[PDB]
Amino acid sequence: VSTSTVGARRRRAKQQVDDEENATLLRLGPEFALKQYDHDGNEHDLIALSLSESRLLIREALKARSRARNGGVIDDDELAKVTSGAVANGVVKKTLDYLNTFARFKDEETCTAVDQLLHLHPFEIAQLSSLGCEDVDEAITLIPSLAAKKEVNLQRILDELNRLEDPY
Amino acid sequence: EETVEILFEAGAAAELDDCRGVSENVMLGQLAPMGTGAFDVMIDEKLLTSLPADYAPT
Amino acid sequence: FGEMERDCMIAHGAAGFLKERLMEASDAFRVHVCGICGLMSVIANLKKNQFECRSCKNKTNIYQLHIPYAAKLLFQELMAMNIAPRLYTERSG
Amino acid sequence: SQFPYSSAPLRSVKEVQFGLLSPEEIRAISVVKIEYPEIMDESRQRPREGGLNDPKLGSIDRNFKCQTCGEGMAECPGHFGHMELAKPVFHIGFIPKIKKVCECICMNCGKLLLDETNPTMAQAIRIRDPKKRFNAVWQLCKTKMVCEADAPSRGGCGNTQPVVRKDGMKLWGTWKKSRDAQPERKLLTPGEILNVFKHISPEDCFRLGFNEDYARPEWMIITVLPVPPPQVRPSIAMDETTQGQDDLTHKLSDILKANINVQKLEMDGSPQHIINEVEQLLQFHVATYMDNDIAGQPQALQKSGRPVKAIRARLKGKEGRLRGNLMGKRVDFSARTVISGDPNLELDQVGVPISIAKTLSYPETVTQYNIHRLTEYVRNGPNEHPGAKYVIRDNGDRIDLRYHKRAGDIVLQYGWKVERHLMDDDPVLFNRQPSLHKMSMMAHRVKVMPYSTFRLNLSVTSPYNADFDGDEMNLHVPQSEETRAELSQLCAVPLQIVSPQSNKPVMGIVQDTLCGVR
Amino acid sequence: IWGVKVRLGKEKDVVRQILKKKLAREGTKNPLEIYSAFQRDSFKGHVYIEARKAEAINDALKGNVNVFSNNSKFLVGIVEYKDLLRPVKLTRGSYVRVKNGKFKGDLAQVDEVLENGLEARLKLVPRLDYGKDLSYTSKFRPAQRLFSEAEARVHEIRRDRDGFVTYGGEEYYEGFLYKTFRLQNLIVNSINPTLNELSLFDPTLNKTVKIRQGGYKGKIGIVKEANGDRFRVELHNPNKTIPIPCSFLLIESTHGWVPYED
Amino acid sequence: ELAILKEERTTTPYLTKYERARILGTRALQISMNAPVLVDIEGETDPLQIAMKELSQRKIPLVIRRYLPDGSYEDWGCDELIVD
Amino acid sequence: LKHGTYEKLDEDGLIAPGVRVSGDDIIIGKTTPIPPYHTKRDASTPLRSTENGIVDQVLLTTNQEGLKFVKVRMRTTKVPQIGDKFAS
Amino acid sequence: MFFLKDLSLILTLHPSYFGPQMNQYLREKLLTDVEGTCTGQFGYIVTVLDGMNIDVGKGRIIPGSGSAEFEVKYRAVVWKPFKGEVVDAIVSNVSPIGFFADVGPLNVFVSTRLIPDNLVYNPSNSPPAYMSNDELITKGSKVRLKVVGTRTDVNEIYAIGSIKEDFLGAI
Amino acid sequence: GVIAAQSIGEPATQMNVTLGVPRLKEILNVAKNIK
DNA sequence: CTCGTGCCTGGTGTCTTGAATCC
DNA sequence: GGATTACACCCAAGACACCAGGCACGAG
RNA sequence: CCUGGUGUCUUGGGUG
Ligand SMILES: [Mg+2]
Ligand SMILES: [Zn+2]
Ligand SMILES: [Zn+2]
Ligand SMILES: [Zn+2]
Repeated sequence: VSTSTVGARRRRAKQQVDDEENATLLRLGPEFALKQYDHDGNEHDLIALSLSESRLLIREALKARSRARNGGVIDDDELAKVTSGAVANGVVKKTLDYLNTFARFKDEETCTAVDQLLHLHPFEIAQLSSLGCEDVDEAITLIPSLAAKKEVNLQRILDELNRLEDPY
Repeated sequence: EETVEILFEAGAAAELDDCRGVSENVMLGQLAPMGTGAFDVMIDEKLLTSLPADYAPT
Repeated sequence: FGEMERDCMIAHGAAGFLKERLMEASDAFRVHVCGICGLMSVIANLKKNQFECRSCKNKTNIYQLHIPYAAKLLFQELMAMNIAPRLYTERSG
Repeated sequence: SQFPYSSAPLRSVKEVQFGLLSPEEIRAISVVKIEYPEIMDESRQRPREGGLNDPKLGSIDRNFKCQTCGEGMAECPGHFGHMELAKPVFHIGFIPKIKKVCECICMNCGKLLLDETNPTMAQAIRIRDPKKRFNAVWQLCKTKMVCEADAPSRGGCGNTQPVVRKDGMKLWGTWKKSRDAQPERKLLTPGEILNVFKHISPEDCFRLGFNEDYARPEWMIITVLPVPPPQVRPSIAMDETTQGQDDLTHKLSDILKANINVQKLEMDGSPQHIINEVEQLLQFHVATYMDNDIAGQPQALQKSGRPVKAIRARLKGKEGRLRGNLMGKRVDFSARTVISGDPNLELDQVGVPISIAKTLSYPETVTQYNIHRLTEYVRNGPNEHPGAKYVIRDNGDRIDLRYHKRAGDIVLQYGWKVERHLMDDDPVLFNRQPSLHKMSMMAHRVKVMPYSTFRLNLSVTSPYNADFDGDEMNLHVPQSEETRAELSQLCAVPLQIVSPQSNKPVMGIVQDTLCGVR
Repeated sequence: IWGVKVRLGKEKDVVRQILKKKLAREGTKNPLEIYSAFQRDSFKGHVYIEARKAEAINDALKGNVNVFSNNSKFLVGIVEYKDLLRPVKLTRGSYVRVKNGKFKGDLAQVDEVLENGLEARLKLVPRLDYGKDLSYTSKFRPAQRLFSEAEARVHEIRRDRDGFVTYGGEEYYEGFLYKTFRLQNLIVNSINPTLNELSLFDPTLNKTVKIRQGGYKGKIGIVKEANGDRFRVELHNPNKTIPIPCSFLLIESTHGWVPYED
Repeated sequence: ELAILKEERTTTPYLTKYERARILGTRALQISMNAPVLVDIEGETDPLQIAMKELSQRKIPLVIRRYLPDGSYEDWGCDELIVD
Repeated sequence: LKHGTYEKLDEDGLIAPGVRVSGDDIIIGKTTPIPPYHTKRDASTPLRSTENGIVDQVLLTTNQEGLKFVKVRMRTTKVPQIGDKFAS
Repeated sequence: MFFLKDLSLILTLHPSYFGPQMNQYLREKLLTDVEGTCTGQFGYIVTVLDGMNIDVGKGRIIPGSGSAEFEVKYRAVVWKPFKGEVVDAIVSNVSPIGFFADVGPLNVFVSTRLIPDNLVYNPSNSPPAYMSNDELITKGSKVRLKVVGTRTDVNEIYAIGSIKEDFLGAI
Repeated sequence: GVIAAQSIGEPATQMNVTLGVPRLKEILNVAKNIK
C-alpha cells in the first residue's frame, strides 16, 4: 500500500541475518538504515526521537492543524479530538496520555536545554535520553552497548537530567 | 526465427530484457512507447486554480 | 487480427488502439506477482483479503498485473521446462 | 472493470528477468507432491489426491472451487506441483552447453583452466558481453588438454582432461591415460556431473558467464520436475460422455510410471545391465516431454501412430503460442462480408448492413447530456433499431435486455454504461487482407443501409487493391472513447489521400467516372 | 551366462525354442553347446543363456524371429549369477485390495484361506441393490454400504445363523459380504489406504398464430418470444421473424382462431 | 533531477499529430465520466465535440510530459503549445 | 439442455416433414445416460444457426450394427440478391 | 520507539474530483487513510508532519481509464517497537497467565514463566495487585520490561515481554 | 521504420544483369557470391 | 448338475523389414 | 547435418489392438 | 429466480 524511498531489495547470493531487529545489536532493518534519503535524494541521518522531543512536535502539529481547521483561531484530552474517526481518536489519545505519564521534561524551556546538552551513533544518543538512569552502573547494564566505548561523561549526563527533572 | 533456441539460450545466460521495444510491450499488452504512447499526460493543477470556487472538491 | 494488421497500426502510430484490441477486446487477464522474486506464485484469496508468496514469506510487497491470458499460459509452459520468467515492475540499470 | 476489486497496487511490467528454477525454489512454489500415475480414485468420481488431477492444482470445472485460493475457475490461475525424480537426468535443451562446460573446467575439482597471468586470456575476461566472454574463454582453454595441478598451485588436481563427445542423450568422455597406450572412455552419467558442478566456486561461476542468483550451472540438470496445473493440459470430450487426455497428461503418466520402476530396482533384483535400460528410458521420456524433435533418433509416438506434441512444438511455427496467439490472435467486435461499390456515398463512408449493425455494439457512458437520448434506446430493446443490448453498472453486472421482461422499470444512473447499437457517423476501422501497407487499414464513418454487402465509395478501391468480384473485407469497432478519437484524428480516410511511399496520391477518379469525365 | 534382448512378451517363447533346438541336436555332430536358458518376469525383454563360448549364443538364436538381429548380447558377471535366479505374504485379519470384479479396488479383510491354498475368504463392504431392477460390472456397479437384512426382508433372503444371511446366493455376516477370491486376485503389497478408508475402518408461446390486421394479415406464424406487448412471431412465409403488437394476433384453440379472450 | 527547467526547453513548440490525438481522446474520456467542463456547451453535446471545442479555445487543463531518449523530460502545458 | 425450442419434435423424437425450422431449433432429440434418478444428458442436433427452410423428408432405418439411424433433409429456396455471384 | 519517516502513498483520483481545490481534497484524503493505521514495515503511523503544506507533485493519467494517479510524498511521526528495547508501561489487565500492558497504541503480554516467583498475584487485596513490601503494581504503576520478541500480523503487531531479568520490574 | 519496410516491399509484390525479385534477394541476404 | 467352450469386456502395451536449394 | 519457403477465409470428411480372464449357456 | 457447456488433430477440395 504505502511505500518509501528505499526500494528494490532484489535477491542476493549471500543471505543476511543482520536484518532481525535487535536494538542491542543496532539492527533496525532495511527501512531504518543509518543513512536514509529524503524525497529529493539528499542524504540524511536517521531521525530517532526521544520522549521529550516527540511530545513537543506532535502536540504542536495537532494544534497548528486545529487552528488551521478553524481558519486561524494545553490539555491532552482536548487535543486528541482533532482527529477524524473513532479509530484515529483512540491511538492518538492513548499516545499523548502515555507520554503525559512518562515524559520528564514536559515543556520546551527544559527540553531545549536537554536538546543542546545532547546535541557516536545516532541511535545510542537517542536511547540515553529515553531511559532514565541514576548512576553509570545502571546505564551499561540495561543498555549493554555502552560498555566498550571508553567515553563516559555519563555521570554529568545523568546529573543534568536529574537536576533539570522537576519534583513530583 | 529460432524461437525456442533463443529462449533456452536466454535462460542459461540470465538475459535482462529492458522492455523498450514495440514488440515486447505489444505481447505483454501494455501501451507501447510509440505514437500516442510516446509520452505521458499530466494534470495541470496550476491551471485548475483559475476556475471559480463552487467547482471545488469537498 | 494477424501479424500484418499489427504492423499497419504501428505505421499509423495508433498505439492506444492496438493495446485495447489485443487486451480488453480479447483475452485480458489479471495476475498477481511477488515483488521480491517476480514469479506468479502468489496465492490470493480475495474474499479473505490475504495474500502470500510462500517462498519469499512476503505478505506486503505484492503487485497485480494486466496481461494477456495467452501470455500467462506461455509463462506457465516455460516454468514447466525449468525456465524462470521473472516479471519486475521497476528498473535498476 | 471485469476484474473484481483488489487492494494490491496495479503496476505495469518494466523488465523480464529470465533464468533457471532451482530445485529448492520448485518445491517452495509447489502445493503438492505427485506420486501416483492413476488419475482416478477408483473410477468412482472425485480424482485421487497425489494424482495428476489432484484438486489442489486447480479447477477446470465450473462447480468445484480451488482448494488453495477459493476463487472460481475463471479467476484461478492454477498452481504448480512437483515430481521428485529418483535419479537426476539431463535437460534435453542444455546438453550442447553442458558439453562446452566440461572442456572448460577440471573434471575433478571444477576450476577454470586459465588465469589472468596469461596475457591474451586477461584480455578475454574484459569482454563485457557474457556470451562472447564465455566463448572467448572456451576458445583459449579448448587446446589446454590437461588440468594443471601447478600454475603454468592453482587448486588443480593434475588430471588430464577427456575429449567429451555427444552420442544422442549420452555423453562419452575419452581420457588419455599416461607413448600411445589404451584409453578407456566411460559414460559420464548425469549424477556424476551433478556433484562436480556443485563444487564450482562463485568466482569461477561468474567467469563462465553464468550468474550466481539466476542461472547457477548445476540447475541445468533436472532433479525435480514442475507439474503444470490443468489449465496447461485441459481435457476435451470427443463425443460428449467420452473424454481423452492431453498429450502432456499421457506423457506425464509415462514419466511417473517410469519413475516408480527406478525406485523398484535399487532395493532388490538389479542385474546392472537392467539398471542402464531403465534409467536411460527415464531420460528418454523426460527428453521427449520437452522436445520431441531430437535429431538422430526416432520420435516418441502416440498409440494412434502420430508423434507426441511436445512443449517445444507448442511454441514454434505458425500455429504455436507465439506466432499464433501472441503476435496475432482472434478478436471480438469484428465482422466480414462481400463488398459492393456505391458512387453515392462520401469518400470516408462505409455502408454497413442492418443485421451487422444490430450485432456489433459500442459501450457509451451515460452523462447528463445524453441520459434522455439513451433511455429511448433502452425501451426499443435489442430487436428494434435504433436500440441497445446491455446496461452495465459500475460493479460490472450486465443486464441482458433479451430476457428482461421489466425493461420499462430501468432508470439509468450517471456513470453506468449502455451498449447501444452501431449508429450513423460512428468511426470504424476497415481492412482487407493481405495488409501490404498502411492504407490497408483506414477509418470510415458508418452509414447503416439495407442489404448484406459492405458499401464503399468507388475511389477507395485502389489503396485497398479491392474490387467487387467476390472480395471480402473486415470491419473492427473500437470499444472506448480514447480509440474513437485516435481513429478519427490519425487513421481517417482524408488524412491518407497522399501516401509517404512516393509523395503523391494513392486515390483518384477511376473507371466509369474517369472514362466519363474525359 | 549371456543376456540377450528379445521382443517384449516373447521371452518364454525364446526359452522354449532354445530347448527344442538343444534336444533336437543332442548326440549329433553339431550339438547346440548351451547348458540352459531362462527368462525372468521381472526382467522384461531379456533371455539369459548359459554356455562356454559366445558362438554358441549366436547358434542358439540363429533364425529366431523373436530376437533382435543387432549383435546385442551382453556378458553377466559370476558375482551377478545367483541374483538372476532369486525366486522372490497374506495373513488372516490383515487388509488386501481386490483386483477383479465389482469389488475391484476395494479394501477387504482377509478372513481365511482354503485348505489347498489358492482362494481366500474376504470380508467386504457390499455393493447391492436388493433386487431393485431385476427381471453386474465394475463400471456400472452400486455404491458400497453394509448389508441391511431388514431392507432385504422388506424389498426382496435366508437366515443362516446369528447375524448371518444368505442373500442372492452370497453370504453376509453382520453387514459384510464374505466371499472367496483367488489369492492371485488380491493385492497384498504396498497398499495405500484412502481418505475414505481411514474414515471408515405466458401461455401463448410456441402456439400457432394468425395475423388479422396490418400488412401481414392472414399469415401463419409461431410465437418465438413474448416479453411484453410486442411479440416476436416467426412468420412462415418469408424467412423473417417480426416484432408485432398483441392487438394484431389471432391464436388457434379448440375451435378456430380466437381473439384475446383465450 | 530529470526535469528540464522552463527556460531551457528545446523540443518543438508545435503540437504534433500524435500529441493532439492523445489529448483529444483523454479529455473526451474525462468529460464522459463527468469531469467539470471549462467551456460553454451549446448545441454540440458529443464528448469528442466538447473536447475539440476546448482545444480550439486553448482551455484544456493538461500537461504533456515529453520523454527524451535518455529518460529526461520536458513538461509542456497544452495551454502554451501552438496548435495549427 | 440446449437453449433452443423443442416444441417441433413429435413423440418419436423426430420432426415431421412440412414444418418450417429456423436456426438453433432442435430437429433430432437424443439423450445419453450419465454413469453413476435424473440420469441423462442431451445429445441433440440443432439446425445450423445461419439457416432456415422447411423439413422435406425424414428417413428412418437401422445401420449395420442394428441401432436406429435417421436422416433429415431440409430444403429452402435461395433468391438472387445484392452480393450474389454470377459469371459468363 | 519513535522515528520520523519520509513516506509516500499512491492515490488514485476519479476524474469527477478535478476541481480547483483538488490538492486540499487530497490532503484530507491522505490523512483519513494513513493516520492511526499500522504496518509491520514501519509500525504505527501516529501523526503526519506539515499536512496542510504537502507538495503532491503532478498526477499521472492512467491510459484507458481516465483516472489520475498522484504520488503524495510526505513526512510522518511513526511508532514501531523493537525486540531488545527496554521500555516502561502501564498495566491494563492482570490475569493468572501474566499481565497486559498498554504501551501507547498497543498491548504487550508477559507470560508467567518469565515472571519472578516472589511476585504473587493477590486477588483478595482491594484493589487487586501484584504486591511486595515496598513494591506496588496497581493499574498505572511504572514498571520496566524488555521486549524479547516481535510477531507481525501486518494489521497490528504483537510483542511479548519479560520481567525475568535484572533491574526490570516496578520502580 | 515500419513505413520504410512497407514502402520498399509493396512495389516488389508487383514486379544482361539480374533484376527484379532474384536480385533484391541477393542484397538483403548479402550473399558472398552473387549471380 | 457339472464341465467345457465361446464370447465379451477390461487392461496393458509394438515392430515382418520398407524435394530442393542455400548458409 | 537443419531451417526456409504469402496471407486470410470457407466447407466436408474421420478416430487403438491384442490377449487373457471370467461368466454364461449348452450339452452330456 | 437469477447463471447457463459441445471437441479436437489432420487431410483433402475451394475463395481473393
Ligand atoms: Mg478480387
Ligand atoms: Zn516471491
Ligand atoms: Zn487456485
Ligand atoms: Zn581437480
